[PDB]
Amino acid sequence: AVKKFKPYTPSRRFMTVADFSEITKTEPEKSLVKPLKKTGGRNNQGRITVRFRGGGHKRLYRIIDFKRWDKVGIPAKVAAIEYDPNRSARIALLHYVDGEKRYIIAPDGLQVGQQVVAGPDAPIQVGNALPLRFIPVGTVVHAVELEPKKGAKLARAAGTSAQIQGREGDYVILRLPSGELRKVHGECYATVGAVGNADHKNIVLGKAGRSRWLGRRPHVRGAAMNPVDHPHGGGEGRAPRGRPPASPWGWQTKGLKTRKRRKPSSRFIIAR
Amino acid sequence: MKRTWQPNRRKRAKTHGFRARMRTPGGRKVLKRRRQKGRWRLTPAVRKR
RNA sequence: CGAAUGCCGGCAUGAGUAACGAUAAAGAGGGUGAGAAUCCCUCUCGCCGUAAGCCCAAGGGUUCCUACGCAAUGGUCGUCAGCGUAGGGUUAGGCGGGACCUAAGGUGAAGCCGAAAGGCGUAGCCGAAGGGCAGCCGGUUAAUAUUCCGGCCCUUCCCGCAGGUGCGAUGGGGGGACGCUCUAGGCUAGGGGGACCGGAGCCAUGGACGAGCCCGGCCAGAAGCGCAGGGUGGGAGGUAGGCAAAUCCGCCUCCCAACAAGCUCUGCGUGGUGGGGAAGCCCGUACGGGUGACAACCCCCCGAAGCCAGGGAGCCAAGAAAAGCCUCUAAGCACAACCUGCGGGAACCCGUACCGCAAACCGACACAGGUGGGCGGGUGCAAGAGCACUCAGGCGCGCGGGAGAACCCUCGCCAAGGAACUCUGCAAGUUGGCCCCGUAACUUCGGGAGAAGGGGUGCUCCCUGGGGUGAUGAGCCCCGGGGAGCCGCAGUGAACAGGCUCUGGCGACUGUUUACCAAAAACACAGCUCUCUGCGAACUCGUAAGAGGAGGUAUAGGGAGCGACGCUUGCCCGGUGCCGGAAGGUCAAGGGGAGGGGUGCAAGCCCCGAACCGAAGCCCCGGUGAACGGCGGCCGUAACUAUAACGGUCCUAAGGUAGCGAAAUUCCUUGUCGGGUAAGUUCCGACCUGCACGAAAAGCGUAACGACCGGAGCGCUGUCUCGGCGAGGGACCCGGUGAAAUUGAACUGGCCGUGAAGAUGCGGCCUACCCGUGGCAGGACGAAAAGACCCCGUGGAGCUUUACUGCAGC
RNA sequence: CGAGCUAGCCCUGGCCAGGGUGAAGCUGGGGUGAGACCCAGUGGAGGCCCGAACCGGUGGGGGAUGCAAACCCCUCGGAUG
RNA sequence: GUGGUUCGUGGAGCCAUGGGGGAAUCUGGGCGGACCACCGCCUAAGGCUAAGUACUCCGGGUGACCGAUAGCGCACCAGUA
RNA sequence: CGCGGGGUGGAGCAGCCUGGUAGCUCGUCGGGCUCAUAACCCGAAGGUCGUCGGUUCAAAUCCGGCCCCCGCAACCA
RNA sequence: CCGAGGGUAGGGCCCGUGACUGGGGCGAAGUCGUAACAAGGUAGCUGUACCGGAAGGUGCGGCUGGA
RNA sequence: GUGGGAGAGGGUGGUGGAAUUCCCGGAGUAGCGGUGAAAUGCGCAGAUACCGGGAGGAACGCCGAUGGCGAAGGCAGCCACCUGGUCCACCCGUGACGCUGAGGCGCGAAAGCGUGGGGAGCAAACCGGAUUAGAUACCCGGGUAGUCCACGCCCUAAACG
Ligand SMILES: NC[C@@H]1O[C@H](O[C@H]2[C@@H](O)[C@H](O[C@@H]3[C@@H](O)[C@H](N)C[C@H](N)[C@H]3O[C@H]3O[C@H](CO)[C@@H](O)[C@H](O)[C@H]3N)O[C@@H]2CO)[C@H](N)[C@@H](O)[C@@H]1O
Ligand SMILES: [Mg+2]
Ligand SMILES: [Mg+2]
Ligand SMILES: [Mg+2]
Ligand SMILES: [Mg+2]
Ligand SMILES: [Mg+2]
Ligand SMILES: [Mg+2]
Ligand SMILES: [Mg+2]
Ligand SMILES: [Mg+2]
Ligand SMILES: [Mg+2]
Ligand SMILES: [Mg+2]
Ligand SMILES: [Mg+2]
Ligand SMILES: [Mg+2]
Ligand SMILES: [Mg+2]
Ligand SMILES: [Mg+2]
Ligand SMILES: [Mg+2]
Ligand SMILES: [Mg+2]
Ligand SMILES: [Mg+2]
Ligand SMILES: [Mg+2]
Ligand SMILES: [Mg+2]
Ligand SMILES: [Mg+2]
Ligand SMILES: [Mg+2]
Ligand SMILES: [Mg+2]
Ligand SMILES: [Mg+2]
Ligand SMILES: [Mg+2]
Ligand SMILES: [Mg+2]
Ligand SMILES: [Mg+2]
Ligand SMILES: [Mg+2]
Ligand SMILES: [Mg+2]
Ligand SMILES: [Mg+2]
Ligand SMILES: [Mg+2]
Ligand SMILES: [Mg+2]
Ligand SMILES: [Mg+2]
Ligand SMILES: [Mg+2]
Ligand SMILES: [Mg+2]
Ligand SMILES: [Mg+2]
Ligand SMILES: [Mg+2]
Ligand SMILES: [Mg+2]
Ligand SMILES: [Mg+2]
Ligand SMILES: [Mg+2]
Ligand SMILES: [Mg+2]
Ligand SMILES: [Mg+2]
Ligand SMILES: [Mg+2]
Ligand SMILES: [Mg+2]
Ligand SMILES: [Mg+2]
Ligand SMILES: [Mg+2]
Ligand SMILES: [Mg+2]
Ligand SMILES: [Mg+2]
Ligand SMILES: [Mg+2]
Ligand SMILES: [Mg+2]
Ligand SMILES: [Mg+2]
Ligand SMILES: [Mg+2]
Ligand SMILES: [Mg+2]
Ligand SMILES: [Mg+2]
Ligand SMILES: [Mg+2]
Ligand SMILES: [Mg+2]
Ligand SMILES: [Mg+2]
Ligand SMILES: [Mg+2]
Ligand SMILES: [Mg+2]
Ligand SMILES: [Mg+2]
Ligand SMILES: [Mg+2]
Ligand SMILES: [Mg+2]
Ligand SMILES: [Mg+2]
Ligand SMILES: [Mg+2]
Ligand SMILES: [Mg+2]
Ligand SMILES: [Mg+2]
Ligand SMILES: [Mg+2]
Ligand SMILES: [Mg+2]
Ligand SMILES: [Mg+2]
Ligand SMILES: [Mg+2]
Ligand SMILES: [Mg+2]
Ligand SMILES: [Mg+2]
Ligand SMILES: [Mg+2]
Ligand SMILES: [Mg+2]
Ligand SMILES: [Mg+2]
Ligand SMILES: [Mg+2]
Ligand SMILES: [Mg+2]
Ligand SMILES: [Mg+2]
Ligand SMILES: [Mg+2]
Ligand SMILES: [Mg+2]
Ligand SMILES: [Mg+2]
Ligand SMILES: [Mg+2]
Ligand SMILES: [Mg+2]
Ligand SMILES: [Mg+2]
Ligand SMILES: [Mg+2]
Ligand SMILES: [Mg+2]
Ligand SMILES: [Mg+2]
Ligand SMILES: [Mg+2]
Ligand SMILES: [Mg+2]
Ligand SMILES: [Mg+2]
Ligand SMILES: [Mg+2]
Ligand SMILES: [Mg+2]
Ligand SMILES: [Mg+2]
Ligand SMILES: [Mg+2]
Ligand SMILES: [Mg+2]
Ligand SMILES: [Mg+2]
Ligand SMILES: [Mg+2]
Ligand SMILES: [Mg+2]
Ligand SMILES: [Mg+2]
Ligand SMILES: [Mg+2]
Ligand SMILES: [Mg+2]
Ligand SMILES: [Mg+2]
Ligand SMILES: [Mg+2]
Ligand SMILES: [Mg+2]
Ligand SMILES: [Mg+2]
Ligand SMILES: [Mg+2]
Ligand SMILES: [Mg+2]
Ligand SMILES: [Mg+2]
Ligand SMILES: [Mg+2]
Ligand SMILES: [Mg+2]
Ligand SMILES: [Mg+2]
Ligand SMILES: [Mg+2]
Ligand SMILES: [Mg+2]
Ligand SMILES: [Mg+2]
Ligand SMILES: [Mg+2]
Ligand SMILES: [Mg+2]
Ligand SMILES: [Mg+2]
Ligand SMILES: [Mg+2]
Ligand SMILES: [Mg+2]
Repeated sequence: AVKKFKPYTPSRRFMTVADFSEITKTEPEKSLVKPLKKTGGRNNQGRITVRFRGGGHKRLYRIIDFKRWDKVGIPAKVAAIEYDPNRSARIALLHYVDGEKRYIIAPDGLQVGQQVVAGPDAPIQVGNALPLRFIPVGTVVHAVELEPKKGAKLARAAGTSAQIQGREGDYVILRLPSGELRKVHGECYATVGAVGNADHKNIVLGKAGRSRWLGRRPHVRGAAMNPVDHPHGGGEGRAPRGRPPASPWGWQTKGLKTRKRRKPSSRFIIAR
Repeated sequence: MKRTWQPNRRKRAKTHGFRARMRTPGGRKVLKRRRQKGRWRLTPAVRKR
């Protein structure tokens, strides 16, 4: 989708909005299973650690279910599909037959009315979740766990997905939304299908405000400020850095790798 | 234009208050000295009810 | 003590000088008094009137109210006071806060961290204009009243009776409970009209005894209705979820409703009743009282931004928590308890005066400055919190009286020309509101557009089309259309209310910034690319613990640069950077010990110490420019000259491409050619010899957008020729109050010399009675600041790197 | 020792008269094989325009021992973000 | 790897100690300035212990100390205005 | 005016700093192949080294004086 | 009332001129090269695309007006 | 109409083997690539050649034709669904309903453009290495758009028989 606009105001011409057709007549969220008071704040205890944040629409947290072995075997019916301000993926709310309700990040396909479930059993269909081993090599899938019982963590962004590649001992090779081939443990669930609402990468914010709404204040270039507060700074009419591009704190930012070398997680990785 | 003193009872006891100064090691010393110097008033005289 | 722009105090000097804090304005009669322009009273005049009038909150803390007073405080006076002396004055179960709740955030047992001090920290506690919660209308006082009193209406506890029901938690659920813009229907506040009701009065000055003028025609008030409107399905089976349990909640499945029908829950009327009650007139106030009065308390229309409220519709940025409240069960208890009526009894603590866009708050002041929320009437102008006049209500801004010079501030007007003024139409004018004509290039189809340019605009009578409230009508209230006519110099007649255009530069645009000399071409900005980051992420703060990141996960997050959009971003990896290279060279501790040394009489003990094995790091080998960067010279050559498509040679890592080019870049330069002009170092278009453009420190453009920056026209004009007149506030004269910087002392003249090189002061001559006042500013190398440019001092800081030397960090 | 000025963020409340302009979506018609789409009517979108409060601080004058240690007058920017 | 000592690595002992190795009970251990021999001194890795010594808020004494711009900031209702 | 770089056969460049020895590419001349010209092949010629001085036995080469040439600086006022 | 025309303002077409500019046509014996016609010595021709003093070259696909 | 027939006609989904390139391991050395000849480059840091294992994309050998289908452009592994055309026979139904087709609408190789994905091989441009008097060419080693997918534009052609 992606709503468009006629130019009746510069900016609201290039501006592009999402299409909330996929939003089952829902909107008002569900008390109980979410929301919780969401403590918004751009800095830690005192100081500001991440810069340029703050401001932007008030938000309510939708406490989603990111570990599904909670209900192994208990099937549930997908009730609605709603908007979640805390993420890029739309989320689906679903009523188990157990009578319990919980939200799930909504996969592309999954339609309201559908029945979905989790566990070793589970049929390989959009929405169902199973330990990685029991999933057919090659099938795509989202909401992966990295270590058994620790909760989902990979491919949860709007319309992202990972594809299974092979098996190898108690591990199974994956291919993350980034292109890295990772070795994940067999016992990590991963609900099948891709995340959906993949038009998300196409929304043209539009104006200055639009960014402000999502809570992101203006970002000033180092080049603008002085030597006192950033490498690229001073002296006359602009300047060409004058040294290898660096961050406010001073480490190179055009090429310098960061992953800490001797990490134990190294051996389970294979790509880029 | 607007100036720098905008009186506020709450802020004043809340900041230069007595329990305020007792709470920290530096403030407790603030008291010591003032006590040791004589000062009729150890801390500002906030008021009302 | 004679000096330190010395320290403290005292007193001069300028000086009776400048000022006396808004240009909203005062004049008079009459009291009080030792003394009145300044106090009290009355009459007259002017200002505010989305306040300069009322009501809260913050702050203030006795300033409120009386009596008695002026020494000082008041920019004069002062009998006055916000002043001095004294006494009086603030009354709450319902207003506000607390014996209720929770948010950020504090604090903080459990724990975790840190040399100590201390740091983090789920529970819990605290935490308030946020949730919850029971009072309205009048009366009185010199000062308080939603507080006292009067009328009417409630809230909890506790104790009784009357009974109902398994009662029952700090625990489970339900609810509480939410965005923004736009709105529906019915109401009330508020307002207008009245031929109707009720009223002291009044016929003036030429007309008027008139449906005449003036004044006023309500307020609150339970149940009960009535009119709006909000909430809500009712059963029964099954039940593995809602961290023990639930009959509740959720989830299925069968019935009945789908309707607000029915319960409730508010608002509004109506309401037993309680109360208020104008003008004018008589009084005595520093003000209030009495009468008016058995006052009337009537009908239409306008109408909410408020109320019904958890109303609806649309949208993307997706919109607190806990408690009260209902419900559900548990340990327990069921002679308890809990629920419903009725009674009696009980109901603490703090705030209440007064100021409050200001003389009582923040500005050293009775300071033209600042200060959150609510009310803010009427007429007219299209509307409006706008504008002008005015209600109510409050002010005449705490020095005055004269005079009518220059000059200053502010303001009005102009002959003829009109930008000739000038850095520049800067300033000043012009235009101006509404309605209807009518609108170009260009364009990103929106725009440009209020383009430009025009006409209409007052009253009178006549005809005629709509609505709205009333019944399909009268009235009252809104929009109209036509047609005759009248008066002015002039009809948004007064106040509020664009000058327009062409063209280029710069930036997309709305936005942001140097509080207090810079609002921009700077910053930000959607968007573009590179790069890091697989999640105990990267990265940042902290010693750590921990936190942000983020309850996020590659369509995600950190950094960097460019800066919408269109067309596009060329060659150099030689150097510096980062990225990749399980080979080599070098490499510290350490491992290894050939070998040598010191002592011992010896075993020993104690030192050195070559091979060799030893990481990252550098060296080495490659990648890489939307990484740091860079992207030539000297000749020769075409059948007129001229020029060079061609060639030659040297050095490069490679030898700037497209596109732009006398530029925001051009030194020589007012380059040269064209346009505008009477004339154009500016402007605009060209040329290319680009001193010294050129591609993400982006290149060339672009509709639109601008308190940006040039150039040009038309319009208008005091900008100017070149001034003149007028107004007011000062200036001046008088009474009152009365400063300041500066000051070696002064009896402080011209030329011409001289002098440390710019003489009132020395020399010579000339001139010149003594002292004031208004004015002008040449001088006293005039005041102001130990010159901010400069140099000096082995003075100080801020900033940079391949300066040195450390440290964090890795 | 200070964030009662000032900068930024957090929680929580409050405020912006009255005019313009007319987006999408609707509804009807036209069109087609069905469409795209074109007209009306409705609708009330916008870092939309005019403009008070309010928030500013453009240009000029005055003020400069001031009313004021940032003032006043005229004028001008924005004003549903 | 550092501190303490006059000791700044110096031939650098001793006294303390974060790091790593890691004993012995008298024929056992440390020291006498690398180390070794000899000759000597001491008996670590647990603790307490008056006295002489420091100081002057308070009381007293005494001044080739001040005498109200001095002497404490304060002779005086001052750590006040 | 000041700083440093440079004048070499016809053209463009080496040659010095460690003095004795002028080298390269092109071009020019003679000869070949071709019908002929170019290409290609075979041979050959050409340099007071900007000039006036001396330094040494000996100067392109070292050192001073001028003649042009090129590039860099001309700041604070 | 209309009304010849006169003044104001904005549009539409055509005509002429303008520094310089863009390609063109034509011009007996100027320069550079050699694209095409013989297998033109890389078969050509083509549409498009990038590039180059010039002819032109190369890519992608097409055609016989070649093998 | 009824009843059949051939076909790379179309769309969408799904899949299969061959070879290349890279990755990892085995084993194995002193050269491999390439040309007219060579040079760049590739390799003792373990190349080339061989074996096993894994990723990824594109194109479908034999059938295959001088063949078929399509209105054209064009369509070629296999399977499935949706889909258009086209011929045959039977001579049953309609009953002149027929042809062309200005404009319009639609399709429309390739390259090219937009946004998003994908990227093995190839390959404009471009860097080198030869060739030449000179080579911005033909030849060789590199190599970016592009080539491929989705959707949207582009409407050209020796679109030819
Ligand atoms: N009409 C000629 C057009 O332009 C070009 O032709 C132009 C040039 O190519 C041509 O130049 C030729 C040249 O080819 C040849 N190699 C050299 C010759 N001297 C030139 O000749 C030209 O110049 C001379 C005088 O100078 C004239 O007299 C002569 O006619 C003229 N053609 O002169 C023409 C214009 O005069 C195209 N080649 C041709 O296809 C086209 O038709
Ligand atoms: Mg909650
Ligand atoms: Mg912190
Ligand atoms: Mg803290
Ligand atoms: Mg995008
Ligand atoms: Mg920025
Ligand atoms: Mg700066
Ligand atoms: Mg800083
Ligand atoms: Mg820096
Ligand atoms: Mg510069
Ligand atoms: Mg810089
Ligand atoms: Mg002296
Ligand atoms: Mg006087
Ligand atoms: Mg004087
Ligand atoms: Mg005077
Ligand atoms: Mg005076
Ligand atoms: Mg006054
Ligand atoms: Mg007092
Ligand atoms: Mg008195
Ligand atoms: Mg006085
Ligand atoms: Mg008196
Ligand atoms: Mg008083
Ligand atoms: Mg008093
Ligand atoms: Mg409390
Ligand atoms: Mg809390
Ligand atoms: Mg704490
Ligand atoms: Mg806590
Ligand atoms: Mg609490
Ligand atoms: Mg409260
Ligand atoms: Mg209350
Ligand atoms: Mg009162
Ligand atoms: Mg409960
Ligand atoms: Mg609850
Ligand atoms: Mg009103
Ligand atoms: Mg009369
Ligand atoms: Mg009532
Ligand atoms: Mg349970
Ligand atoms: Mg009365
Ligand atoms: Mg609602
Ligand atoms: Mg609680
Ligand atoms: Mg019960
Ligand atoms: Mg109590
Ligand atoms: Mg009061
Ligand atoms: Mg107010
Ligand atoms: Mg005063
Ligand atoms: Mg006053
Ligand atoms: Mg004031
Ligand atoms: Mg205000
Ligand atoms: Mg109006
Ligand atoms: Mg007004
Ligand atoms: Mg005149
Ligand atoms: Mg005139
Ligand atoms: Mg002039
Ligand atoms: Mg002049
Ligand atoms: Mg100008
Ligand atoms: Mg002007
Ligand atoms: Mg412009
Ligand atoms: Mg701008
Ligand atoms: Mg400033
Ligand atoms: Mg500001
Ligand atoms: Mg964390
Ligand atoms: Mg978080
Ligand atoms: Mg990013
Ligand atoms: Mg930039
Ligand atoms: Mg920039
Ligand atoms: Mg580039
Ligand atoms: Mg490099
Ligand atoms: Mg490089
Ligand atoms: Mg390299
Ligand atoms: Mg490296
Ligand atoms: Mg190494
Ligand atoms: Mg030029
Ligand atoms: Mg000229
Ligand atoms: Mg001229
Ligand atoms: Mg330049
Ligand atoms: Mg530039
Ligand atoms: Mg650049
Ligand atoms: Mg730019
Ligand atoms: Mg702006
Ligand atoms: Mg501005
Ligand atoms: Mg302009
Ligand atoms: Mg002019
Ligand atoms: Mg004129
Ligand atoms: Mg004048
Ligand atoms: Mg006057
Ligand atoms: Mg003299
Ligand atoms: Mg003299
Ligand atoms: Mg004398
Ligand atoms: Mg003067
Ligand atoms: Mg002076
Ligand atoms: Mg000085
Ligand atoms: Mg020195
Ligand atoms: Mg400092
Ligand atoms: Mg519409
Ligand atoms: Mg609107
Ligand atoms: Mg706006
Ligand atoms: Mg505005
Ligand atoms: Mg030491
Ligand atoms: Mg020892
Ligand atoms: Mg010893
Ligand atoms: Mg010894
Ligand atoms: Mg002791
Ligand atoms: Mg004495
Ligand atoms: Mg004395
Ligand atoms: Mg004293
Ligand atoms: Mg200077
Ligand atoms: Mg021409
Ligand atoms: Mg020729
Ligand atoms: Mg040829
Ligand atoms: Mg050819
Ligand atoms: Mg081609
Ligand atoms: Mg074909
Ligand atoms: Mg038949
Ligand atoms: Mg046809
Ligand atoms: Mg096509
Ligand atoms: Mg294509
Ligand atoms: Mg290749
Ligand atoms: Mg040749
Ligand atoms: Mg090639």
